[PDB]
Amino acid sequence: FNMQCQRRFYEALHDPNLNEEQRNAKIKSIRDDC
Amino acid sequence: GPSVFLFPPKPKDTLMISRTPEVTCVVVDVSHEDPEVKFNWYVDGVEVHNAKTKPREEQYNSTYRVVSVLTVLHQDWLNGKEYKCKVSNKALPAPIEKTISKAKGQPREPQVYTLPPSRDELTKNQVSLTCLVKGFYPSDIAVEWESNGQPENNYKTTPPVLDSDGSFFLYSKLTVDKSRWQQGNVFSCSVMHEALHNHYTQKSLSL
Ligand SMILES: *[C@@H]1O[C@H](CO[C@H]2O[C@@H](C)[C@@H](O)[C@@H](O)[C@@H]2O)[C@@H](O[C@@H]2O[C@H](CO)[C@@H](O[C@@H]3O[C@H](CO[C@H]4O[C@H](CO)[C@@H](O)[C@H](O)[C@@H]4O[C@@H]4O[C@H](CO)[C@@H](O[C@@H]5O[C@H](CO)[C@H](O)[C@H](O)[C@H]5O)[C@H](O)[C@H]4NC(C)=O)[C@@H](O)[C@H](O[C@H]4O[C@H](CO)[C@@H](O)[C@H](O)[C@@H]4O[C@@H]4O[C@H](CO)[C@@H](O[C@@H]5O[C@H](CO)[C@H](O)[C@H](O)[C@H]5O)[C@H](O)[C@H]4NC(C)=O)[C@@H]3O)[C@H](O)[C@H]2NC(C)=O)[C@H](O)[C@H]1NC(C)=O
Repeated sequence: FNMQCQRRFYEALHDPNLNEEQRNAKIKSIRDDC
Repeated sequence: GPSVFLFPPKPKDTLMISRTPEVTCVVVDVSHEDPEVKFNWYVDGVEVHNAKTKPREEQYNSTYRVVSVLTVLHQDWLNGKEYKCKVSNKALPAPIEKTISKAKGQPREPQVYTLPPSRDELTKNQVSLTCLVKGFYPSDIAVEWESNGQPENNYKTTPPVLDSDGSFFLYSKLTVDKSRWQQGNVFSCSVMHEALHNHYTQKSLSL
């Protein structure tokens, strides 16, 4: 698997500066473009 | 009439963004007489509509087995959302509702330890490479092995075992030709768990 993508996923999942909608948005973008 | 069994995603599927975790609602004992099976799905009580029913298949005992698969977001499962599968059929006094979600409790980080074969095992042509993973919670975890960057597949992993402190442990045993080990080849035990940074860690083992 692409570790870069996994790192970004984990970072967005735990970023305390995001609310549920933004977390979901960021994870989805990470999911589709890599 | 029919019975319902609700299954969670595989631990690896909710941890790796490359995977697509699914929850599966299985209905058995659906009769020829009353074959209509309706599914309703809710996440924390809010109905969802991305569920897809797979082709049903009649069983050796002359009943229908019907399955609805619901893809879920990795974050929702990990963050404890409740998945409810509602099954409606005419042979039921009422719809059957089954609910599932990740186990509750603070997650605990797995400690990963690789152990070489016992000298006593060198009399054989195959040796055992051991990966002990302990102190983790929830019990949901995935373990794999590789070498040189490729997947060593001749391994078996024990189911998680509840330890005396409420965490879990397990052992994964990779079996390889003794020569490969004696030649200095490096092997790696990969562990994926919610309580690990990046949900991933690797520990090497070599002579
Ligand atoms: C007719 O016919 C049919 C068919 O059959 C078949 O088989 C064979 C043998 C023969 O028979 C032939 O015919 C054919 O072939 C039938 O059906 C059946 O039915 C039954 C009933 O009766 C059922 O059973 C059940 O099972 C389960 C399990 O399952 C699983 O496994 C198996 C084996 O192993 C298989 O087979 C199946 O299929 C399954 O599998 C699975 O699947 C899933 C889904 O698909 C999957 O997942 C998925 O995957 C994918 C991939 O692929 C992805 O990953 C996704 O994501 C996912 O999701 C998986 O993987 C798989 N796995 C494997 C391993 O394979 C079980 O579980 C159950 O059990 C239960 O119940 C019972 C009763 O009934 C009991 O006894 C037991 O004990 C249990 O119980 C339970 O318990 C619990 C506890 O533990 C509880 O809960 C709890 O609570 C508590 C409180 O206190 C807490 O909370 C906790 O936490 C919890 O947990 C509960 O409640 C309970 N439950 C109840 C209900 O009660 C059962 O056993 C089966 O399944 C079927 N089969 C099929 C095939 O389907 C019928 O029956 C007939 N009929 C007549 C009339 O005869």
